[PDB]
Amino acid sequence: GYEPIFPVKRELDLKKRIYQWSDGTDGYPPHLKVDGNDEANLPADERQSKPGSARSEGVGQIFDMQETAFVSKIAQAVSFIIPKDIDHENTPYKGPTLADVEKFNKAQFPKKAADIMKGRNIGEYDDWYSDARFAQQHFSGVNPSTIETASQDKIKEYISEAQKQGLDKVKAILEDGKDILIQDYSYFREATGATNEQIFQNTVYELKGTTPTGKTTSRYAAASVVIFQLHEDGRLHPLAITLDYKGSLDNSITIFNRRLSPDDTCDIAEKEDWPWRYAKTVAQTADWARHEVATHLVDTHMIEEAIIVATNRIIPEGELLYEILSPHWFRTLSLNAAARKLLVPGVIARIAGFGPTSPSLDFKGNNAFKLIDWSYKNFNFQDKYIPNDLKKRGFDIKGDKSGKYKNYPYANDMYLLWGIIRNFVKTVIESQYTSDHVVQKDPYIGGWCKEIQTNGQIPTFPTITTVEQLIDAVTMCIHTASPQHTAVNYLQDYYYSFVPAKPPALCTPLPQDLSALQGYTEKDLTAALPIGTEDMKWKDWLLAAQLPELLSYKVQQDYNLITYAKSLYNVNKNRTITENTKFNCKTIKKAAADFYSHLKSAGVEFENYSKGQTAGTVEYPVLQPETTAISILI
Ligand SMILES: [Fe+2]
Repeated sequence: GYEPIFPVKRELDLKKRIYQWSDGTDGYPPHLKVDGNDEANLPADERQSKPGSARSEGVGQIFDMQETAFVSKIAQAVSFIIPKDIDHENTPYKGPTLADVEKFNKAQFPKKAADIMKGRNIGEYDDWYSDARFAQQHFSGVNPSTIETASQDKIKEYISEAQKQGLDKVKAILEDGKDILIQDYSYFREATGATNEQIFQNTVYELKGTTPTGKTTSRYAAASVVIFQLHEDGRLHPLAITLDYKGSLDNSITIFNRRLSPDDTCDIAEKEDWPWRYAKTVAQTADWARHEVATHLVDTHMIEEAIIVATNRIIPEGELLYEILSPHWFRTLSLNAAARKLLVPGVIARIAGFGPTSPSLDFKGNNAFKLIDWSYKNFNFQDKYIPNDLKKRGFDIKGDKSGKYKNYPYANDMYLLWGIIRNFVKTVIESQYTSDHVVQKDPYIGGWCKEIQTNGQIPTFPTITTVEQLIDAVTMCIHTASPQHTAVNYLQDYYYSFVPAKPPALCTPLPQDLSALQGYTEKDLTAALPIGTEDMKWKDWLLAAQLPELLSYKVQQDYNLITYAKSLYNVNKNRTITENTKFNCKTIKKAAADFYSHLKSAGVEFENYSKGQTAGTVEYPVLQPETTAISILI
């Protein structure tokens, strides 16, 4: 005789040993436990191998050999006097003026530059500073998913502050209030637990090895609020920027646009309106933060890693849920390990203006980690289902025929792309989940929900009772891993390579009051940017510029959403679902024929939604299925 072997119980026991949760002492939300976040402490198959290797060896190479070496060289360089290696007679930060920097930038456009825009950045447009091209980023930039209808209380607040400054023209627009949109970063204070008297400051220290020399520099951030009007023709126009929101507008400092329609022209040109150009640069730091922390890192990288852990712990390999979800995980785990190790500490905490210091010792007391922590807690899995997302933020893509969202290619593209995926999920899911009863009698789904709700710390994940709830939930997992991440990741090089367009943080403190702001000149906007060889600003530009170069490297064809729709070949797991005779392989091949046929179709509609934008608007080519990654693999 022997010991009785339970195949499933044995498998899920070995998984709960390999895929353990982190305990939260490292300062991050719940993730895969990896001692010191080292490569060799990962599951054998989830760690990087040489390129061109058998999938068994590993996941190949996540980042560019040479690009990683550079970013590390930079983040390690901790003396304020730039190394001899990096030093050049001509660099993109040297300046000293904006003009000099803009001139260098355009010389560096080719003809690597191996992103989807091929080395072009928003600097190609001579009016990158403009209200049109600023405001458009909230719809077609790197963070197009946060913009929202203003509450009646935020409108009534700006009516009060406008009538206090004595601008009856703006008061009228807001008091009527047709299509008043908001971009609210005021939550940054409550997320870090900073009071309204306190101000965001990252004191960077100069080091010789480990020993600090007493010399420091400072980067500053702001809890900015931006109020827009969306016009009937589809153009988004910014009306007012609050620099740093502190409880009420009375206590904050709020500049209004001198141009109240996008067609307006004033005696002070946009290019020469330094008070407004500054106010825009401040809010471009607030969006940089919300993007790299909330929208990019939390709401895709870390939420998906929780799904990967919970699913590996609860649902056995060869189960249908495992075979539809697992393709969308390739490289994600080893990627996030490198992020917790190198990118968030060395780079994000360094170049952001939350602080309190760089370097740090305890990251638990570091406001960038308090923000990551807060964004993860305040994520809502069901409210970020595209149909729910759009309805909640006040965008009726479905029902509007006025061409008012013509310049919102994200919302147009996703509303379609969501349905295409959900259509593929429904057809495969209903292949075995024939009623609410089969879901309720399922061994793993109730425990899978509970695992993610509790251990994963995503209480907003549904208690799956019905086939509709299961389908939306599997969809949200694939949406998050593939298109939603592709959207917010693959345009980074374009909107960040030209730092002054969207800088990580300010290099000078905010003005004392509105009077001081109103007297701002070019010298004040140039001082606030990482321009010059002084104050270790070389480091701030090089990181701001090379981190996007590192992350924006264009997905190889094999790791595409459309190559999977074609073959259903799971790169991650090195098997194909329709070679598993257990499942209805005739239905799944049909679901994939339709999926692949829907993605070819969708590519033409995405192209058309980009071309349908207001003349001269920047293209939105990011959700092209050929350019959409199967998974969060960079
Ligand atoms: Fe990413």
